[PDB]
Amino acid sequence: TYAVAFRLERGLVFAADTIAQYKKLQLWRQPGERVFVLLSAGNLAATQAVVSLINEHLSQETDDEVTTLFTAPNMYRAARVVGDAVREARSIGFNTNFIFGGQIKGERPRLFQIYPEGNFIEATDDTPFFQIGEHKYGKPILDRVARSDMRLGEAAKLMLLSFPIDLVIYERDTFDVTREKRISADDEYFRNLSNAWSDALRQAFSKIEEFDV
Amino acid sequence: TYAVAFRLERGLVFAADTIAQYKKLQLWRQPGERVFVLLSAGNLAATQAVVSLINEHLSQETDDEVTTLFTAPNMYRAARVVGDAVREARSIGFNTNFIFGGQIKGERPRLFQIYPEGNFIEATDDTPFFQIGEHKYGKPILDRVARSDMRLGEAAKLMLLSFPIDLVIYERDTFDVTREKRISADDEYFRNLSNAWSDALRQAFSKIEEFDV
Ligand code: NA
Ligand code: NA
Repeated sequence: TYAVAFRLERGLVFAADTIAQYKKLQLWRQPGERVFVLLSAGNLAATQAVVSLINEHLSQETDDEVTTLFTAPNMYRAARVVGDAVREARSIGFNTNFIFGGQIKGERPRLFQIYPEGNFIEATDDTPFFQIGEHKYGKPILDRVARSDMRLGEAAKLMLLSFPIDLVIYERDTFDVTREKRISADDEYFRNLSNAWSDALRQAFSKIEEFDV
Repeated sequence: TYAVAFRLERGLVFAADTIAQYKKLQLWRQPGERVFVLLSAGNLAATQAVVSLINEHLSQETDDEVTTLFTAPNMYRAARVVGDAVREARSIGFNTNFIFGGQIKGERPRLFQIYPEGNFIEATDDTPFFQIGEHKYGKPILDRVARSDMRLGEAAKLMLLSFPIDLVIYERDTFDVTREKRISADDEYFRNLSNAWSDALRQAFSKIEEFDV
C-alpha cells in the first residue's frame, strides 16, 4: 500500500489507500488539546501491533512517568512514544516506515517519519512531505511541485494525484479532524482532476521539448 | 538501477543508468542486416550471465538448427533466444525483467520485455514503452504523456526526465546505432531541461488546481 502526508503553514494533510485497527490511517484526539494521525504502509499485522501498543498505554498504564500520546507535552515526545511502539511491535511489510503527525496545544503542528527501529526524522519547510510504502508513487512530481505555503486543499489535490483513499485535512490550532473524506476511483471529481492533470502534463511537455539534450 | 525503452513509429529509443559485459546497455549488430539492444536492471552477475550465453552461441555454436541472434529470421524469434538466455542464466537483483529490442531486415523495429522465466510481452502502440528496475521512476508521467507518434528526440527527452545515463536512439530501417550518447548529471543541457520541466510542472499544477476534489 501507499501513504503520504504534507506539513504546510496552514496545517497538515494525510492520505492513505486501503477492520478498524488494521486501517492504514489511524486517529487519536482529546478535544481542544491534542490530535494525532498515524499512517501505515506495512502489512496488516504490523499496523495492528503498533496501534495496540499505543492504545495499551492510553487504556491501562499505571506508571505516571511513562509517556503516552495523551501525556506527551510536545510532538517530539509524542513521536518518541510512537517510535517505541514501532520498535516494540517487532516482538509481536514488517520493515516499512510510518508517518506520524498532529498538534498539541501551545505548539505548531508537526509531522514525522518513523523508521523500523523507532528513530525518526521531522518534516521541514525544505522537505514538507513524506511518502511510505513499497513504491513512493509520483515522488519526482511532489519533489518539484510541493511547497510549504500551499493551501490545504491544493496540497490535498497534489497528494491525490500521486496515488479507495482516506483523506484527512487538519487545520492549524483547531485540535479536531472534521475534514475527513473517503475518495474512490469512481469519484467524478477525482476523475475530472486526473484527466485535467494528464492534459496539463502533455501541454507542459509540449512547451519544454523546445529545449535540447 | 533503472532502464527504459520506447517503441515509436520512427524507431526505438533505449536508456539505462550505470566493465563491458556488466554494462546495463548491450549492443549487437550485423551491418545493414540486424541490430539488437538488451537493457538490464539486475545485479552485475545476472547481466554478465545472460550476455555470455548469447555470445557463447554467436561465437561457438556448431548446431545450425539452434537459433542465435544472428540466425533469427524475425524479432519474435530473437526475443525467444534472449528469453532462453535469461532462463538459463538462473543456473549460473537476480529476478528482474530485461528489455530487448531491435530490427531485422524485412520487418519493422520491435521491442520486448523479458521476464525471469524467459517468457515475454511485446510493445504496442497502446503500450509503447517498458520500464525495469527496483523503482519504475516516473511511470505515471510516461503513462500520461508517452505517444507512439513522438519524434525520436522528444521520446528521448521524456525518457531522460524519468531518471550517468547511456542513451541510444535507433532510426528505423538504418540497421546501425550511430546516435549513441552518455549523459551525466553535470550536463548543462540536461540540467536546463530538468529546470524547465519543474517550472512547467508548477505551471501545470497551477492551472489544474481550478478543479475541486
Ligand atoms: Na511558492
Ligand atoms: Na498525439
